[PDB]
Amino acid sequence: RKDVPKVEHFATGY
Amino acid sequence: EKIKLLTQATSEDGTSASFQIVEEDHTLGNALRYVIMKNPDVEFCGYSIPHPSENLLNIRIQTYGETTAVDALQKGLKDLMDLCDVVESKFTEKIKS
Amino acid sequence: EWNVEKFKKDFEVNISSLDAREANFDLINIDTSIANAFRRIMISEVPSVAAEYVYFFNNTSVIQDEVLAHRIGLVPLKVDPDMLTWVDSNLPDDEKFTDENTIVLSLNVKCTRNPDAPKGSTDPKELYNNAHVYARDLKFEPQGRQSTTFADCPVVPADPDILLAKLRPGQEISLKAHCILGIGGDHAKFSPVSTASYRLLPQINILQPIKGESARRFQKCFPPGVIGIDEGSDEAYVKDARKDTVSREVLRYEEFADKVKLGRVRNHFIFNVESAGAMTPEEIFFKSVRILKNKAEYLKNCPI
Amino acid sequence: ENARAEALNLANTDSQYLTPTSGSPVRGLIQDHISAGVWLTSKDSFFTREQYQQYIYGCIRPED
Amino acid sequence: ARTADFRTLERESRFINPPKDKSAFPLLQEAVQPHIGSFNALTEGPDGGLLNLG
Amino acid sequence: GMDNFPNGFNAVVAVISYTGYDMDDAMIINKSADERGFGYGTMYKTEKVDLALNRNRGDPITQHFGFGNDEWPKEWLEKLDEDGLPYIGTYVEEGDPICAYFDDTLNKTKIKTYHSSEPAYIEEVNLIGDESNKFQELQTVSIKYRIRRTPQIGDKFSSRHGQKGVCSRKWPTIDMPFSETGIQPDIIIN
Amino acid sequence: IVPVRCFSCGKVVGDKWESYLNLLQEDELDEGTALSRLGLKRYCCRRMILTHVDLIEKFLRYNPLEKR
Amino acid sequence: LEKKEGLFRKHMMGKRVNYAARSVISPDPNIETNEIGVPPVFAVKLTYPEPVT
Amino acid sequence: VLFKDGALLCGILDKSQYGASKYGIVHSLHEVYGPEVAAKVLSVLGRLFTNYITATAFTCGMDD
Amino acid sequence: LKYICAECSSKLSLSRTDAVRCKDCGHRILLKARTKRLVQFEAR
Ligand SMILES: [Zn+2]
Ligand SMILES: [Zn+2]
Repeated sequence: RKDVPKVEHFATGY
Repeated sequence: EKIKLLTQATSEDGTSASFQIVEEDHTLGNALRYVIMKNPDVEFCGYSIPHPSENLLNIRIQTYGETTAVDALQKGLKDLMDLCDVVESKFTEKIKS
Repeated sequence: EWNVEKFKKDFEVNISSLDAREANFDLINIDTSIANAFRRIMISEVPSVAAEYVYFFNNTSVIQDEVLAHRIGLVPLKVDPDMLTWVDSNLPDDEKFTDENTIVLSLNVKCTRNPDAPKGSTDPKELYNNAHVYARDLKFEPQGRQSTTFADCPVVPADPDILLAKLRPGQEISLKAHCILGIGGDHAKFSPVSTASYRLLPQINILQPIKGESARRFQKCFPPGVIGIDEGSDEAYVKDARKDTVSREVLRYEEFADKVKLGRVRNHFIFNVESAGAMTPEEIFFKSVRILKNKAEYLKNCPI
Repeated sequence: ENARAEALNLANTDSQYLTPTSGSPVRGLIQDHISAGVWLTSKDSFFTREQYQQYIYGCIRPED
Repeated sequence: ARTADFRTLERESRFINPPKDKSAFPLLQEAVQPHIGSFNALTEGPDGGLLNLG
Repeated sequence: GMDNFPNGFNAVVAVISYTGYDMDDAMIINKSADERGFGYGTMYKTEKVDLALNRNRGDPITQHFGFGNDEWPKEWLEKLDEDGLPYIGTYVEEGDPICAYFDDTLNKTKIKTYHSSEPAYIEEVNLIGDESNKFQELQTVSIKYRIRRTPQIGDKFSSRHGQKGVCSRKWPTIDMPFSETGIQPDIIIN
Repeated sequence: IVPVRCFSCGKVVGDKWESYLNLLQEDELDEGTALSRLGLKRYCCRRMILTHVDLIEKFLRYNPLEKR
Repeated sequence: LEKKEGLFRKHMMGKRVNYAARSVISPDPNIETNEIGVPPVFAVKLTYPEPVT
Repeated sequence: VLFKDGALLCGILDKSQYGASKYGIVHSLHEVYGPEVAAKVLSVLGRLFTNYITATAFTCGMDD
Repeated sequence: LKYICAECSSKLSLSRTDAVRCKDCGHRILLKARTKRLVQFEAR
C-alpha cells in the first residue's frame, strides 16, 4: 500500500 | 423613557437601587460596569439582561452608603464621557504624525 | 484611586499601517470592556448607507426579483453618512422621502445580441451587448438640492466592478432603488466595516536559555518575523510579538514544553479595521467613539 | 379560574419535581450546564471582585 | 501532485458550451442503464424484441 | 457529474458550547451571515386551473376567462389586472384574486381565491391547449407560485454525517464570538 | 450568482469572480496563488471564490424569449 | 359506535378543542422553568374571557 | 461534596449533585425548602452556567 | 402584444378564439409575458 501523496497565513497588518 | 428605576428592588434610603435601560446590550453594559466599579464608594455593581430577544439592560448599584446610587450612576457616566473623550484627542495626535 | 488623569497618562496609541482602506492601529493600557465596546460599536452601530425599498418596473431575467433586490441591497455605496437624514418611518410614502433623507438609483438595462459576432466565439461580450450587468450601470439621478450638494460627490458604488446579474438576447431589466441611512444592527447590509476585530498582543515568556541549533529549530516554529537570534551569545529571543499568530506549534514539541509559557498580555489590543469605500477606517473609528460619547451623554441627560 | 388554579397549583411543573414511578427526580440541567458546572466548581477557578459580582447579579436578578 | 481538483475551468466550459459529442461522466448513463436496457430489449431483440415473441 | 447539481454550502463551523441555546441537537446561525444570504432556498409550486372539469364533450360552458360588462368589484385590478390573467410579477396575498372567469350561467364573472397559507409571487403562467382540435376558448391554465424560504429558527440544517439540527436562534454578529483573524463563525454546533 | 458579500466576514467578492476566472485561465497558475494575487487572505473570504458553481451559464441558456 | 373509530373513542373520549395551539419547541435557558415562550402571533390570537371589575 | 450551613466546602458539582439524580444537592434543597425553592434554584443554576459558559466557552476538538 | 409562443417564441395577441394557434407555429402552448408594472420590494 502506498500512502496518500502529499502536496508540494499572516497576522493582522503583516 | 430610555432609563428607569425599579422601585420594586430599591432601598428605602436609596443607597441601593436597580435601573433598567432600553435599547442597550453588553456593549454599553460591560463598559458602564467597569467605569462604575472603578469608583471605590460603590459596594455592588453589575448589569443584567432580561432576555436576549428584548433590547433591555438592567443595572443594579449598591453603594457603601453616604452616596445615592443615582449619584453613583451619573458619576460613572461623566467618567465614561471623559474616558471616551481622551481617546479622541490621543488618537487625533497620532494621526498628525 | 484610579482616575481619568491616571488613565490618560497610562494610555497610548500606536498607528501601524494606516491606509485609505485598512487600519491596523494598537490600543495600549485599556480594558477589554472598552476595547470590545469599540469593536461592537464599529461593527454594528456606526451608520452607513445602502439601498433598500427597491421598486421594479419590469424584470424577466433568470435571477428572481427577490434575489436581485437583495443582491442590489448588498452593495457598498460611496456617499458619506453625514450628508443624509433619518426617516421617521411613520409617514405617508410621499412624505417618507425627501431630497436630504434618501437617494435614488436606476438600472433599466436591456440586452440584445449584436449581429457582428466572430465565428465560433463563446465570449458573452462579443456574442451579445449588455451581456453582463455591473454595479457601475447604477446611476444616481438626484432630486432637488441633491443636484447642488452632490456636485463634487457623485453617488457611485464603492465597487463598480461587481456582477449584479447576467442577461441574454431579448432579456431586459428595469428597476428603481431608494438608499437610506442604516444602523447596521437592523441588517448586515448597513455594515461600514468588513470586519473590525482585534487581537491581544501575544506574550512569549522564555525561561531556559535557548542556545545552539536547538534554538534555531525553536526559531523555525514561530512565524519568521517573531523570534530573533542573539549573535552575541547564540541565544533565541523575542524580536516582535505582533508578528506572531497564536499557533502553539511549540507545545507540540516536548523539549520546549517546559522552556516557554505562551502567555498573552491583557492591555494591548491590535486593532485591524478593514472598510467599504463609504468611509475610511479612521473616520469610522472616530464616529464610533463619538457615538459612545453621545450614548453616555443621552443616558446622563434623560431623567428617571 | 378553576382550571387556572388547578394548573397553577396542581398541574404546575414545580409541584411535579418527582415522578410517582420510583420517587426519583426527573427535572434538571442536562449537558452544557453540567460541563459548565464541572469546569466552574473545580479548584482551578478564581474570580476577581468584578467577575464575582457580575456573575452573581446576572445569575440572581433580585429585582425580578 | 494534488489528490483531487475542483476543475473550475472544465466546469465553466461545459456550462457555457454543452458537448456536441458523447456526454461527459458516462457512469450516470450506466447507472440508469437497467431501465433503458429493459425497455429496449422489449423491442430491440434478435426477433421482435420480446413483444413479438410474447 | 454531481457538480452539475450542487447543493449545500461550505460553512465556517465552530465546535463550541458558547451561547447555551444548543444542547441536544440545536444549532445557531450567524444573523449577519443569514442577512448575507447564507441559504436562500425557494419553493416553486404549480396548480392547474380550468373550468372544463364539469364540462362534458358536447356542451360548451357558458363561463370563460376574462371579466367585463358586469358590476364586478373594483380593486381587483390590483393584481387581477389584464384581459385574461394576472400579471406575472405580483405579490399574491391570501384570498387574492388568482384568476377571473366571466360566467353567463350567473351572467356575471367569478374569481378564484388564493386558498393557501404563505403569500407568494407568480413565477410563470402558461396557456395549455387541448390535445384534440378543441379550439373553443382555452379554458385550461397552469400557473406557478414562487415562495421565498429564508431560513428562520427551527429550520432543520444538517451536515453530511447525520448531525441534523434546528436553527435555535439567529445570533447577532456582534455577540457572536470571533477569532484572531476576525472571522465570525456562521454555524455553531454543540 | 456569485455571492456579492462574504458570508462570514463581509469582504466584497462579487467583483472578483471574473478576475479570478481570467487569472486562472489566461495566465497559468493555481487556485491558491490566484486567490493570493486576487487579494483574499482569510478563508471566510476564500470560500466564495474557491467554490462557487456558476449555475447561471447552464441555468441561463434555456431562454424563452429567443428562438432556439 | 364502532370498534376503534367509533363515536365513543372519537367524539366522547376525546375531542377537538378551542383556544388551543400547536408548534415546535426552541430551547431557551433565559426563561424561568415554570414559564413558556409565547410568540406574539399567539398573543394577539389566543384570548381570555375576563369580566370587568 | 460536603455542604455545611448552606456553603459548599469540598468536591465539585456533577450530574449526580444537580440535574436529574436522587439524593443530590438540588434534591435535598427540594426536600428542605419545598418544590418552589428547588425550582428557583434550578432556574438560577441554568442562568448562571449560561452566563459563565459565555465568558469561557467549552469546546471539543480533534486533539482530545 | 403578449402571450409568447414558447415554441417559436413570438409575441402575439388573442381574439377570444384559437388561443392554441401560434400563427408561426400552431403549437397549442402559449406563455404569458411580463409587462411594465410597478413592483415594490424590500432589499432585505
Ligand atoms: Zn470574509
Ligand atoms: Zn411559434
